[PDB]
Amino acid sequence: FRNQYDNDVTVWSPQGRIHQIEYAMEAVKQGSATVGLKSKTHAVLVALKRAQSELAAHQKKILHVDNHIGISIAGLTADARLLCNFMRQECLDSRFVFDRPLPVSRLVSLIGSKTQIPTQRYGRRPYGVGLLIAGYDDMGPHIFQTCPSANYFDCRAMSIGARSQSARTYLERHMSEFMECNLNELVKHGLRALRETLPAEQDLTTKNVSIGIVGKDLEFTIYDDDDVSPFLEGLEER
Amino acid sequence: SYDRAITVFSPDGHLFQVEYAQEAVKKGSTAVGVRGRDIVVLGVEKKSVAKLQDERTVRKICALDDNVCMAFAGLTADARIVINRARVECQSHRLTVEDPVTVEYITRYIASLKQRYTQSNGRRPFGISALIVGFDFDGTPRLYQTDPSGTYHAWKANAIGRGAKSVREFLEKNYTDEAIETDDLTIKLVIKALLEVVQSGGKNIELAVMRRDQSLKILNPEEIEKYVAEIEKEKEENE
Amino acid sequence: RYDSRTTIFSPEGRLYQVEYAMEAIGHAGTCLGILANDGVLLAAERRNIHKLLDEVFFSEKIYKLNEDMACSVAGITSDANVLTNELRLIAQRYLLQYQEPIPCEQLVTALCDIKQAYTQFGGKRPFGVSLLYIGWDKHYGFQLYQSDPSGNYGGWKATCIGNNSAAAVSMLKQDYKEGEMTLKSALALAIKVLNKTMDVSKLSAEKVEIATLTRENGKTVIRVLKQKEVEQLIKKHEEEEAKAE
Amino acid sequence: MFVPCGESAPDLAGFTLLMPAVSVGNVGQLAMDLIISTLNMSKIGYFYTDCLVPMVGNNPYATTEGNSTELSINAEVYSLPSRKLVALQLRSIFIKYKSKPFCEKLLSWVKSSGCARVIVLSSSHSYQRNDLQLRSTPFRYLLTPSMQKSVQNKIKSLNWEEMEKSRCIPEIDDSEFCIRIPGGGITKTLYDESCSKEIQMAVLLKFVSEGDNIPDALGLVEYLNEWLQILKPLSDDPTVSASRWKIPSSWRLLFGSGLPPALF
Amino acid sequence: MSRGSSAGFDRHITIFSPEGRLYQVEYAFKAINQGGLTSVAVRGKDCAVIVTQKKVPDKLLDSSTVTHLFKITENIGCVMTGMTADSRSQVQRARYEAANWKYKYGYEIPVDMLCKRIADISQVYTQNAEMRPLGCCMILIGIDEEQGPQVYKCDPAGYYCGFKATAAGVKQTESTSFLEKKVKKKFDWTFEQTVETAITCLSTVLSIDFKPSEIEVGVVTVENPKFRILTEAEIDAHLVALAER
Amino acid sequence: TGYDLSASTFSPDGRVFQVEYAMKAVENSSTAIGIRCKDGVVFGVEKLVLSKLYEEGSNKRLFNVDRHVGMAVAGLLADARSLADIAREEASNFRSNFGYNIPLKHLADRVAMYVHAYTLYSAVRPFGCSFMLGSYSVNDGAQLYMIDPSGVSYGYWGCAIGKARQAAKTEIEKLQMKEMTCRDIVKEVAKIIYIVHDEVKDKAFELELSWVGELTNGRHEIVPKDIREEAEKYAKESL
Amino acid sequence: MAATFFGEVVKAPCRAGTEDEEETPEDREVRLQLARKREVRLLRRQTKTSLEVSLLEKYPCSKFIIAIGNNAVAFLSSFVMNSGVWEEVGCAKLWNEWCRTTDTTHLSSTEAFCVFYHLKSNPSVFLCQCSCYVAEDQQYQWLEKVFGSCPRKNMQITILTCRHVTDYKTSESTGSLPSPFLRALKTQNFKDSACCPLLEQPNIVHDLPAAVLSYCQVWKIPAILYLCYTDVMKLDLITVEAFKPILSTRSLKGLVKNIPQSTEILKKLMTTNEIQSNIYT
Amino acid sequence: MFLTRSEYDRGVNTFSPEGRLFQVEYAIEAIKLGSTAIGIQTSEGVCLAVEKRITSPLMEPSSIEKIVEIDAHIGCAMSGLIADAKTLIDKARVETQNHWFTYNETMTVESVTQAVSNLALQFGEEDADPGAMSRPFGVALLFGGVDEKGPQLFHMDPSGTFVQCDARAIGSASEGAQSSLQEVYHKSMTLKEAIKSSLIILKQVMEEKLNATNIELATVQPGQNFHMFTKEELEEVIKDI
Repeated sequence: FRNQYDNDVTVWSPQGRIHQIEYAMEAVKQGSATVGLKSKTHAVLVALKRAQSELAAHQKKILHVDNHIGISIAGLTADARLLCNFMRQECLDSRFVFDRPLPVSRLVSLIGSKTQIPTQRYGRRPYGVGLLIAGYDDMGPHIFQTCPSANYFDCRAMSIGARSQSARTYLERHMSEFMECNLNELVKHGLRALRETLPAEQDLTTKNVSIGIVGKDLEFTIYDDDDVSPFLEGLEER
Repeated sequence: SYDRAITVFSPDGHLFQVEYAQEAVKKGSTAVGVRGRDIVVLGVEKKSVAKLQDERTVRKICALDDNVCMAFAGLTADARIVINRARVECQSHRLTVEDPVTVEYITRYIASLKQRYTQSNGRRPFGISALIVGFDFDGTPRLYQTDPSGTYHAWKANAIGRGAKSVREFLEKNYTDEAIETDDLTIKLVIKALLEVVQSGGKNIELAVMRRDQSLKILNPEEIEKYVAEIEKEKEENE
Repeated sequence: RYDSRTTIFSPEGRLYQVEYAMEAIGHAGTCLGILANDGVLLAAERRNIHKLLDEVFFSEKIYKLNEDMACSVAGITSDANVLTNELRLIAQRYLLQYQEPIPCEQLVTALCDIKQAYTQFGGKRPFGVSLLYIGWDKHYGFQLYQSDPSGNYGGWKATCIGNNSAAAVSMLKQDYKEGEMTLKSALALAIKVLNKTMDVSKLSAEKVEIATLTRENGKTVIRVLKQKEVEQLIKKHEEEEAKAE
Repeated sequence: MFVPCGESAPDLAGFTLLMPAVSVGNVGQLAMDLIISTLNMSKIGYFYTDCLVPMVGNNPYATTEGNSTELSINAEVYSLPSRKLVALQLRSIFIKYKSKPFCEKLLSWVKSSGCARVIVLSSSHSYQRNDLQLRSTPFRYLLTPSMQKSVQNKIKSLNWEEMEKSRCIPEIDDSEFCIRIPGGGITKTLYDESCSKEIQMAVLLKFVSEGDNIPDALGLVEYLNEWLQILKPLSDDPTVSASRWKIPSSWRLLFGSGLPPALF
Repeated sequence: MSRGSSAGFDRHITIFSPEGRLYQVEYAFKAINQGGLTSVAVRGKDCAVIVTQKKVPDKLLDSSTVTHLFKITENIGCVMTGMTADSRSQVQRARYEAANWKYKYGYEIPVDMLCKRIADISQVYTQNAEMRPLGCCMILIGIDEEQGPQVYKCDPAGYYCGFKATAAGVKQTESTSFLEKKVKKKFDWTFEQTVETAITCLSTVLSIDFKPSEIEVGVVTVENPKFRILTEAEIDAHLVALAER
Repeated sequence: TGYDLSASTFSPDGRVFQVEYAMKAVENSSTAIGIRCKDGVVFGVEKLVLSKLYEEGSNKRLFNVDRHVGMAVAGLLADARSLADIAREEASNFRSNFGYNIPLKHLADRVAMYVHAYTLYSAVRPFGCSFMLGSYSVNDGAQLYMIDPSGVSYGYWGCAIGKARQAAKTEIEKLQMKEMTCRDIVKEVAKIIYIVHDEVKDKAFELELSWVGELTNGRHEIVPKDIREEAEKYAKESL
Repeated sequence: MAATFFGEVVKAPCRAGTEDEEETPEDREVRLQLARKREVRLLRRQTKTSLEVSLLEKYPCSKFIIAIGNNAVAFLSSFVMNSGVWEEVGCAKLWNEWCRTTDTTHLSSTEAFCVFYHLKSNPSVFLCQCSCYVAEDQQYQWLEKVFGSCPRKNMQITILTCRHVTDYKTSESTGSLPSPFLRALKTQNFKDSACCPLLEQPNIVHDLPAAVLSYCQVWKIPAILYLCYTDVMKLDLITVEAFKPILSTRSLKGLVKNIPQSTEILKKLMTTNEIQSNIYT
Repeated sequence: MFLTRSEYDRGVNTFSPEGRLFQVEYAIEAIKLGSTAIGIQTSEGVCLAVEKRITSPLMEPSSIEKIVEIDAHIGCAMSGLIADAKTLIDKARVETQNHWFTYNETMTVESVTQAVSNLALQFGEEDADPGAMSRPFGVALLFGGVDEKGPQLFHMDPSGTFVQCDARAIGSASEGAQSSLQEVYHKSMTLKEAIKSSLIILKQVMEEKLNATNIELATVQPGQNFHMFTKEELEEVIKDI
């Protein structure tokens, strides 16, 4: 019973703790699964699509931001749209002022700076959205994970959403065999990781997967339904 | 719920300020209107007699413009503020979009203001509902009735305030084409309607009509006592 | 269900805060005005029991507003000071804008609008004051208006505010006449009123405010009655109940 | 419906009965838990009712493996004829529209049983304190007239502070001084009902700060201690009571589960 | 709009008690003694001297960076008591304050005026709803033009006064008692039988003889008016003089 | 306890409880160490590896904050980032206007003033983090300042913050840092880190180190990999 | 309840849940009408009568396996209802914050108000199916509608419910547990052996299954609760298979027959499951 | 753990336990008081029908404009709190015109719904007067349109989320309508076939019986602009039951 203390973002508990932030932490894993692996040369984004509203076309998780950066969402749609709108605005400002893509490691820092703003002040809430951002620049392929903790994590393969931990275990096991993969095999590995989150009774369909890719020469293209057939096909079962 | 964010959704969603102000108009003095073939009557009682009053100041019936009048019920001062703001907007429209405004447009403006007293923790909801009535640009009769929620429905004829329901289901039980053919019978229906609710006779019921394209004419305590003239119509021909 | 901060309704739609405000009015000094055929006269009660008080100058509850009107007050006195300053300000600004004295109805309306607005967005306490207005305009002759913290208001040929006010008007309305209410008779009957509604203490010249509104020679004249005529009237009163037996 | 755990006879003809007052902090409940922990009252029966919101635990007073598997609900009754004590433990909270009839039924059952003393543990909102109680100690006591007239010597000795019951029609200067416990839960209702039934009963309350109430609970159990002496005279320099009052095993982590290793 | 004050007498500063006593001010006053330090301020006809402990319960610390004597102007200095952070801030505040004074009036701010302005700043905190009073007391020394040295001490309450000799901190009551005893009888205080007496005060009230590492002393002299701080190269010699008697 | 719901509150005995909560917040995080040596300043922070998945270098806590000062944090990461990039305009606002390089004392006294500003307002909560400030220059030698959420600034000969604070400092004071050069310092720093490091509850950590001083000529920079590796070898063989 | 304007009084609620202000004649008049409103009607569907006598007295029972929670009811329906033939003697007429909107409907196919079922071969086995949230007083109302105050000693109860892993409190972080997982609680008289480890001492259960368990334990009735702590309350396959160890207990040995046909029934049901919003919640 | 104090929704934008905001799901099924509305999106066009649940005969039915068009090729269906629903509508209209003159074409339906969603979500700036509600909208919206998609349908919930849904029903009987519709829906549907099936399900769901006045429907097809059906059209449609 410390529920005097888990009620406003701006109130500390007598544990050196903020409970609203960790509630926002728990909020995102009620979203949808995702995968954020990487290669020497490619960054792809595997996502599971809300195949619960049947006979109604579903949502979109992988959102194009800039030709060299794309993102994914797993938390509050509202925060997701606001943050992606800010993403587009900042990328356009960068390409305007500098006539060059914005390197990711700075954009993500700005993300963190912005989302920290409500963390400290009364009358606001943390941006309860989980973000996987994928991008490529002169430094090379990158995957950055973002949490409503206003703190981001630079990983090379991440999963946020329901049952993500199984995918995380699978990715930590297969860590080594991502460094050298052509596009299709990298996407296949991410697909297998996502599939493991699904129950064995389920299969990744073209109707519920939203692969998106950026590359050294392939600008961030989002692969929606049946267009993902070539990647999905040829996939061995569990 | 309690004080803060004065307009909070209810656990089921029953926005408490809305129906709380809704209840404000059941202690509001009963008003009513009828949209006739070529005349519109706007009747309202004043069962707070205080016969040592100036009736001029305590009318319920205010006129919005050359082509619009209204009545209300509830917190009087709030209604006065509404009336002044609506008059200002009507003047602005007649300046900018110069034309006599239609009843629907001013009603929609009223509803927009009324419902925009729902944001902005700040401002509290208004405790009035109105009976906007007037003749259009074309001369057709019109009628519009709103509620603190923000809805701005239109009626053949409606009543608001204290015991408004009983008046309503008297009204459809008697509202018919062979009740509006004559202006005298048109007003007589309103007379009887409040007779059902009045303090036992033609006591302090203030009303006025607006025939087409002339003005708001105050139905006055004439030598015949216009009020009790129609009143005695019902007294000695309701048998 | 719960009451606070002057902007929330109870499950009956009437504002608790303003209804509380109309309770100090029930505790404020009794104040009443009478509308005569050819004048207006106004009475009120001093809570000035202390003999160490002084400087009774020109009023103690009768605040004068424009060239031709004055008001009377009951409630939180400093609230009243703010209200009266504001009233004078808009009265003079109306004159500036129009080069005409403010009609009484317009001024009362413009004030009660602000009073109501404080029963609206915000949260700060409303004015705990009920106001009486006596004045004249070319449109309507002598007029008398009551004000309410709710913003409600009305014209009265006779009204009272303060303690015992309900009883006072209860006797008045069984006593007031339709239009043979001359200034001196109205004074005498107002003094009878105040005598009867006044508390147990015997009535004194040193507790009444009597100020009148009159016309001569195209000018509107407001006086605060001096003492001497006050004992004149009150001793007249005690002897015409020397009739009453 | 007071049902014993085994359809037995608790024969509570003269055992002092203890119950806590559901109030801010649940300081009464916490203090009662500490009392049962330190004196190890055994569970004899249940006080069944359709009044409180139902919770289930598994013997929060668990000490060994054997007693850990004992199912526990919000309403149990612990008694100890070793020092003539019986205790009523309440875990959950009060359903709306039900507290007062519950108190009436409780006193009816007490009359059917007839305990010795009906001492109550309560607490009050610390922000609703006048300056007279703000200057002084947070210890307060109320005793029913039936039993105060006899024991008053001990309280007179121990230097407590009598709560000043306030006007319950306050604005009238001649209205009666009258019971008023802010944030008292069912405490005032219990006191008024008890004096109406002329039942020997005691009310002890403290003004409580917020958050953890371990200092509050220990203060309250000590405040019960000096009058009841249901435990050895503490002899304020503790040397034991600093580590004598053994905390119930259930009082593990309360504020949460743990630090989520994702933000620090 | 804002989170607001917690409902309670002691919960927040703005609410008055039934006797209108500000609780949070008392809470600040007995929040001053956090840190254990107690300071003493005494002044003679030539000098004003302020002395306090230098608690260094860690030798990972640097003695230089830890201090409580903060020069405000080259002529005017001060001492701090209370929590460290608010003392930080008010030192900043007063430095800015006096600089603005000199800029806007062309001459060095008098000690009393600086104290008054700081007291005003502290007071305005006790007016608002999300201000928290700066729980620290700050003491001044300086030579104005003719009045020689002055000693001034504001407080979280905003009360200040000029002191012939004063002190603040934990053992403040005992310091004040010894100060009264000394001031009543021996009162020349040139420079050595001077404030060195206050060092005797601080030692006697606090502990055994001090050796200077624990002591921090700053002075201003009428004939040499710089705010300047003595060291263990200096304070040691003083205190060996004091030890012998 | 109790009156601990706003920063702008005072305890019954005069404490600001929601600064002590931040004091225990910095307790939650992991240890960070910085030692001032004969002619430079050396930092060192061990980072908990939450998962092998994360790329090395993420969650860095060794922030370059200008050319000549360095910064290491502990406590809440996001607010640490916030104070970090605050300290990179206070520098600009001192160099863009005053040209030369920021002295450490002034930079601390303002950033400490900033965090104290946060620790005194109800509308905000204190930054639940503490951090270090180290630098070196020929005109000013080497300095080290520690800042806690309370807003207090202190210069340290050697200091640490985190959940092994006590153990860290108790291992620190056993060294003659005032007369030792950086090469002898780095090995000692790693030694302290590994000695105080807890694994049985916090296995899977990582070592990170950086300094600034004479060896890099007043330029803050991360420890070169080879020195890091040989110091790690020393720490392991120091068992 | 503050911040209507600047600089105001917060008034935090109370920690015993005491913000009920510690009863005028019109108040208990409206209390009478309100109590008669919120009626838990043991409605004999299509007849709605002849059920005044409670089940333990209306029809002697031997097994009362009850599911509370959308996933619990899905689990029991799919793994038992397909096995045998289960007709409904009746259900419970329940209005509250949940299952609102004119409870009399098409039977609320994608909702639930405690629909009971009994078998053909041995009709002594009852299955109550509902995730409906009954009011704090209404648990007692329903329980004495079905059971009454006469606790018989021939019937045994299995209870299923789910609560979020966020609620579970253990020394380690919740987001580090192998969710979903299982916990159970036994009555004092429930001498029957369990299949999953008991709940840890601090963490408790405060709800309708707590009501049922309290009733059974207090009145000596042997009963058992079964509890899975999952991360999502939506209709989830995984949390369905989380309860799979129940398929070995003594009370269930004679019911479950076919697993894969159950699994295909589940895929049918959650392919046609609710239209649960795309907010990600 | 013991239940104690807790401020629940004192602040707007307070995350619930298990991370699920209050006002948003308070309004989600404050919607369920709203009238049932049906929308079918087939290749031939879309149809938007809704009950008006005439409370009393004393209203003439013409007043309740439950259905409006955002533009000539964007019709809108709404259910729930009409009050701020009209402000939503007005923003949609002004945004459509803004796109139209700034960009000389017809603003596509998807962008319209996306901008409308943008309009929501601005709850808490209680200190900031400009741009406020401090209240989520309590109305669900249905958009029909024709563009280089042609027929389209978008459902909005009071949470700033939407989908390229087709055959999506909202209202008090929303779940029953959706369930029946699922089994009723056909992938290739002719225009009055959607009209017919939707009208049958409406007749099946609502409380009052069905006539011309009881409901209304509107359609847009690639042929031409928004059409709002008149009475005699409703009789000549409901002739066949």
